[PDB]
Order: sequence, then structure tokens, then C-alpha cells
Amino acid sequence: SLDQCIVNACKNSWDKSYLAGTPNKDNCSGFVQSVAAELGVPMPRGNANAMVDGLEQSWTKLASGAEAAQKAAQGFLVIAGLKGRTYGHVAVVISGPLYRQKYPMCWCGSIAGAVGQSQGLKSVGQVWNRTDRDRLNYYVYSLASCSL
Repeated sequence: SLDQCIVNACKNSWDKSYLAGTPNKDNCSGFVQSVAAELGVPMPRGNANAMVDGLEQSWTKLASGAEAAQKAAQGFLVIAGLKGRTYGHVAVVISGPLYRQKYPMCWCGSIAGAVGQSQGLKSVGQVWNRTDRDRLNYYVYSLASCSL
């Protein structure tokens, strides 16, 4: 798999602060912004909801969670996003085996603390709860970030 460069961007981003005095581990939107900036990918800005509005407008949607991991394995940046009535959430999908044969591995920060956070060993199915996890949208960037 080709996602090593995406995984490195995640590791470096974890301790950065996109927002002043707010570590990226406590801010899902900020975390994805730092990941995107290292990879050189223009990313819709704002909070999670605002980010999802932008991804819906300008990024290709993937069919399934299974497909998202394949595209990640092929070195594409893939964002998992879902709007809330109050607050949404965003995560970076990485490659690897699928939890419960459905839900891809991911990296994400969260204001919720450890329960919301993932460093690549929680799936999206362990970050979002049992009702939200089957509602997820997976967006892929037009160009692969990692090469050979």
C-alpha cells in the first residue's frame, strides 16, 4: 500500500495546533487541516459542518467504506465526514483491514477526549456511534498524494 505519506502527515499533525492554543488532537476540523496542508491539498475550511458542505460541492463521493480504504491504499487523501444538527465530525481514512467487514481505519482528533480520537487503530465504526457509522460520507481528492 501507498498510504505511508498520508500516515506520516497524520503523525506530524497530531501535536500541531491549527487553531491558536488548541492542539489538533482536541479539534477534528483543525487536525484534517494540518494533514491537508502537509500533503499540499487545498481543503475546504471552517468547522466540521462547513467542511462537509465544501466536500459535498467539490470532491468525488465514494460508494462504500470498503472503497475508501482501497483509495487510501492507492495513496489518495480520503476524508470521512458527517454533519450533525449541532456539530459534525471529520476523519482521515487510512488503509488496512475493515472492522466488522465494513468500517475502514482512520485518524481523527476530538474535543470529546480519547473516546473521539483515533491514531490509526480505531475504525470509523469506533469513532462514530452505532447509528451514525452507517450514514458516513467518504470523499476522495482528485490526485493521489503519495507515489511509488
